[PDB]
Amino acid sequence: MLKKVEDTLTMLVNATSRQNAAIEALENRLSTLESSLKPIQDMGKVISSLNRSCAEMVAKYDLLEHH
Amino acid sequence: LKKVEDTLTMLVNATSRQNAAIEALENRLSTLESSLKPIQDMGKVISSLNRSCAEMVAKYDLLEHHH
Amino acid sequence: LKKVEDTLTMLVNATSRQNAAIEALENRLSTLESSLKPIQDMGKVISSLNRSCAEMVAKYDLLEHH
Amino acid sequence: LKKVEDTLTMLVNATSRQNAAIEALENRLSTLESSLKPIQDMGKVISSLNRSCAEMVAKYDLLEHHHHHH
Repeated sequence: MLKKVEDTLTMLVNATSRQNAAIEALENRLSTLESSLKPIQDMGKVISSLNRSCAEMVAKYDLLEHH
Repeated sequence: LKKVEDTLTMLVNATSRQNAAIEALENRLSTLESSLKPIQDMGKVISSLNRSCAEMVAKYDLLEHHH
Repeated sequence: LKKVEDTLTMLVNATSRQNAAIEALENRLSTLESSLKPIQDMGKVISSLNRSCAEMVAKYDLLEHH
Repeated sequence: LKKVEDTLTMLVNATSRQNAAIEALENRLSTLESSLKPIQDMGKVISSLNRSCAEMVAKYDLLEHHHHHH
């Protein structure tokens, strides 16, 4: 009787452990997304500085203009 | 009854390891959400950049030849 | 004996909880993946924004020495 | 003797469902991964824009004092 059960239990332990692994494997896949982002984040900071640098030039012109 | 209880414990230690790997995986995800916020928010900055940079040319293209 | 049934039950509920936990996560992901179109769409705005600047540099370079 | 097999059969089904939950999460990731490639490529375009724009204002500011003074 017990044989099939000792066996079915050793199935699950192995399978669960397979999944544990699948999941650890999935986290690295994530950390690596998070860190490929950085270059993106950077470029955003560049667009922002660039918006400011323009807008500042308009302001500088609006005053120059009236002459 | 030994093997069942032995393996049934192998398994409980395996199932609670998974709880831990799942939690660990959310936190990477959660952290990944954060790190996109800057980027989603980006669409809006680009548009402002376009507007400002448009505006900056206007004020110069006209105002240039004018003086 | 009984400790074996009760320990199996405990397990089964704990795993269903993890299925839920995981399915949950996929939903969360898809939510993000949908967030990106709006940005990806801008890369075409950045491109005609570049072209337009480059052409101005071009114009002003020619016109400079003039 | 029974209840044990019954519940075992439940726990086999539930763990099998997870192989499938996990596989099904791998796919939504592999697709998130894909849709960023487009955005990393915007980065290339942004630096050249940052070049290109910065040069405009180089050719503004030089020609400003140079065709307004002369």
